[PDB]
Amino acid sequence: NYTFRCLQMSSFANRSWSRTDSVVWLGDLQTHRWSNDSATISFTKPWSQGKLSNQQWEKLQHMFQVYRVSFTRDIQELVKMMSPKEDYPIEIQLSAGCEMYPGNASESFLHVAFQGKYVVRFWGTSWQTVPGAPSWLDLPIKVLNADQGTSATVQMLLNDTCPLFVRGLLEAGKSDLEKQEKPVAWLSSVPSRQLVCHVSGFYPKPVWVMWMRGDQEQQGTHRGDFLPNADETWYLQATLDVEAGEEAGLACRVKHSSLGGQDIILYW
Amino acid sequence: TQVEQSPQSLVVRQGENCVLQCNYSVTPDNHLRWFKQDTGKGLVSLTVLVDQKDKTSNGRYSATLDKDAKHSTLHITATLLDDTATYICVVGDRGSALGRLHFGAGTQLIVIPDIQNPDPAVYQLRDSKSSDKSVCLFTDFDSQTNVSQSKDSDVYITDKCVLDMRSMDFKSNSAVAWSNKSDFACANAFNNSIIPEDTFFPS
Amino acid sequence: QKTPQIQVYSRHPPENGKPNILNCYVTQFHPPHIEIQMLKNGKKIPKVEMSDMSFSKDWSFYILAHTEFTPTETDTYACRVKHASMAEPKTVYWDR
Amino acid sequence: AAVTQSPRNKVAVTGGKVTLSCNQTNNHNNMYWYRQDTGHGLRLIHYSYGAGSTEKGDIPDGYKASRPSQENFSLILELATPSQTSVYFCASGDEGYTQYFGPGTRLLVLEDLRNVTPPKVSLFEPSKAEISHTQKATLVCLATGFYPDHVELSWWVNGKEVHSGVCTDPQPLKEQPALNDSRYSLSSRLRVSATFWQNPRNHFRCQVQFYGLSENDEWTQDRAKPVTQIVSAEAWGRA
Ligand SMILES: CCCCCCCCCCCCCCCCCCCCCCCCCC(=O)N[C@@H](CN[C@H]1C[C@H](O)[C@@H](O)[C@H](O)[C@H]1O)[C@H](O)[C@H](O)CCCCCCCCCCCCCC
Ligand SMILES: *[C@@H]1O[C@H](CO[C@H]2O[C@@H](C)[C@@H](O)[C@@H](O)[C@@H]2O)[C@@H](O[C@@H]2O[C@H](CO)[C@@H](O[C@@H]3O[C@H](CO)[C@@H](O)[C@H](O)[C@@H]3O)[C@H](O)[C@H]2NC(C)=O)[C@H](O)[C@H]1NC(C)=O
Ligand SMILES: *[C@@H]1O[C@H](CO)[C@@H](O[C@@H]2O[C@H](CO)[C@@H](O)[C@H](O)[C@H]2NC(C)=O)[C@H](O)[C@H]1NC(C)=O
Ligand SMILES: *[C@@H]1O[C@H](CO)[C@@H](O)[C@H](O)[C@H]1NC(C)=O
Repeated sequence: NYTFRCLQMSSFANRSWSRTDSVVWLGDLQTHRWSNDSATISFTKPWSQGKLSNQQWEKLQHMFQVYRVSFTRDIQELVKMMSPKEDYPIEIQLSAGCEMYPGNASESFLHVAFQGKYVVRFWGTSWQTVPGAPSWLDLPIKVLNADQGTSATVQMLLNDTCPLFVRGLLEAGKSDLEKQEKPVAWLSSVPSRQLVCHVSGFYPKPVWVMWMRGDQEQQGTHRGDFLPNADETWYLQATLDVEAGEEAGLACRVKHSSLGGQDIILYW
Repeated sequence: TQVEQSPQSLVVRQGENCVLQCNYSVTPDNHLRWFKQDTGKGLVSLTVLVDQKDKTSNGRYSATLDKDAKHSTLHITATLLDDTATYICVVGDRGSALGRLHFGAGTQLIVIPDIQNPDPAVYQLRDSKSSDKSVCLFTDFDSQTNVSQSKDSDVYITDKCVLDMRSMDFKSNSAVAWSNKSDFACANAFNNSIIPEDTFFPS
Repeated sequence: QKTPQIQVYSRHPPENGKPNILNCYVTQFHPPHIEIQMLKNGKKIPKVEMSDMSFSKDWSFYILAHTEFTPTETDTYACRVKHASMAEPKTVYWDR
Repeated sequence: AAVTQSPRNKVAVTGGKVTLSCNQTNNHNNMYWYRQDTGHGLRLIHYSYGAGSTEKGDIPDGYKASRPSQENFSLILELATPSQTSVYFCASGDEGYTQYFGPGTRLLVLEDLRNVTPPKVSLFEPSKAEISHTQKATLVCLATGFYPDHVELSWWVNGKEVHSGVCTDPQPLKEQPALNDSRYSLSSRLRVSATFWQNPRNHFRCQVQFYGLSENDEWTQDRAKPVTQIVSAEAWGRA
């Protein structure tokens, strides 16, 4: 049950200067990378090519190679078309890919954001605006939908290519996706006193962290956000508010899939 | 240039077939279009090729497109006189108004008309208002007859010209000669010209 | 425009005199143009590695900066960020 | 989807203001200006995505565009140069890739208008020898002594234009090749059946549309002002 994401970010500072960078995620692991400086798409995993042959990848990369150059000049022309309604700087983001389900089931998406706000999607056989989008976008939508060749290609990428590519990507990447990295915990106290239980280096993301006195769970436990490490593991800290002098007897218990029933209990 | 055409110039007889090449480096290539342009006239669209490997036809015109080879040919079957025109290749880089059109310099086609019954003659024609002023008309000569320029600077000779009486299915070549001089005759108007040995001079 | 959120944390349990990796996680910012510095005692660290910039489902940008460091009782580590949304650069100091 | 251009032909002087316009009633948002030169395909100068919008093309230098309305798109030459001698095509289109082209505009920019002269048109009546030998009658029109070579010769029978049996010299003829500013000559032929020419009710006319000076262009010579005009020669049929 994984989500495949192609994240494109494009910045247009003025009429001339323009930049487009992309990253590809399968779940929470990066598979591809495409810097503006690079003519080619880079693999960040050994298995990023999936079950595609070299001829299949070259043909697919070339399509995107043409797209980046085309998209860049397209936007610039669309700005000219709407002037002076819209102007630089312009930020355009694309979130494309497909969500995988048990068996041969999937659902594909292609979402477009303009100035940090979701406005356009490809749905069915055409581009369309979503609820909340400005009306001026109806002309760009009308212009993009005129391009039958693009429409047929995008349909093929969403309906056929994405599901097939990721389905083969899960086979070649089974080893990395199902890896089990053990968490390591440590404790600290910050005056305000607040006890902090740091948990770092665990994979996958699902983890259970709670402050406890013996067999009693403490209700005041506040989990932070999941923070990433450089080595593609996760970091999380849980805070508990206590009166000074009541630290004794408290312990942090950590449950994770890698430990295998051997929960880390850290006493203060 | 991103769009190149071959051949540059082309001379062909009536009824003959010809093929015109168009090679390009335009990226990307959405569609390819062939125009016909008569000498100093508009751009008449003949056909549009849109598919990876496409084939189109329009009466006596037929065309192909290979987008892997970035190459297109335009075939003209059984050439007629009216085919005498420049033929232009055009590539559009988008499937919409966002596209830029990339034009070829063109291929110039000249079709030589078939003269059914040659009857070469030199006639004298007179001005409707002035009796004294006159012109000489060399007409009804076959295709392979060259009309040379005048040896005298005061005498003027026009180049070959073929007209079509479409009501009668009749075509004939023609050339006009005149001079500012008083003592000027039509019999001596085409001395410095390789004219047929059976030319008619009226008595 | 959206102001960035900065979180400074270590990869391994911090102890004096032992080599480690320090992380700076910058999130929730727009536009994507950012300047991230990792400082030791106020001075810039030259070998600072940067992950590729990505964004979440809410379209907000995020980026991970990390560098090798050895914590001591005396040294001060921080993460400095310049963004268009802020008039001043925001500096967040590391606390164990 | 029709697109008209005005003017269709213009003779201009260096430094003069030239306005080339094109009209389109198709409700198309987008309009485009091209120029055509020998040894080149059409090249984009300026284009528009709607009223008030003007965008630089590939070769915008020396040109200004104007889109006052959806219908009209003008190419303006504020300071004309001889290098702007070309055939100018206007085009329009909606969201689709198709661009619908106008008929074209011939522009000639001269250094001086001192030599501009309208033609003298003469019509020459068919030879009686031709009539009795071929059963056909050829009329010959002759335009002489004009400069520059921007002329449109047309044949008219009974107030209506005829194209059948008509051929005109591909290029005009230099009257004095030795001179750089030589005046031009041009011939044309209309061939009809003898029985058609023998009709005293058929009115034959050759007209030459000469393009020269405008009413705004100043003239400091003793001779008549060589303005854009029609010069014609005429004859009736006869037994
Ligand atoms: C979807 C995922 C599939 C999985 C693939 C697995 C590979 C993994 C590697 C991925 C790394 C690549 C980075 C990923 C980035 C995400 C890309 C998303 C996909 C986009 C589709 C590209 C294919 C189209 C063909 C494509 O390249 N189309 C271009 C060029 N079209 C040409 C060439 C084509 O071969 C031909 O036919 C067409 O007929 C012809 O017109 C268009 O010019 C598009 O209009 C380009 C822009 C399309 C995006 C529009 C978004 C809407 C924005 C509107 C905002 C309004 C602006 C306000 C002013
Ligand atoms: C690709 O699949 C879509 C189905 O929806 C997908 O949309 C993509 C973007 C992605 O999110 C994916 O997960 C979705 O499953 C097909 O779109 C449908 O196309 C059909 C036929 O062209 C449309 O049917 C229409 O029905 C009406 C009423 O009966 C008729 O009058 C019309 O003529 C037409 O047949 C239908 O509207 C589309 N469905 C949706 C939900 O919009 C698409 O055809 C397919 N493309 C390819 C190449 O396989
Ligand atoms: C992002 O990449 C594009 C394409 O590689 C760069 O645009 C090119 O810039 C060079 C040098 O300025 C030009 O010679 C090319 O004409 C451009 N390529 C295309 C396809 O148009 C662009 O400069 C890059 N952006 C940044 C910020 O470096
Ligand atoms: C466009 O933006 C870039 C980066 O912001 C800037 O350096 C450049 O000066 C701008 N270009 C122009 C033509 O002003």
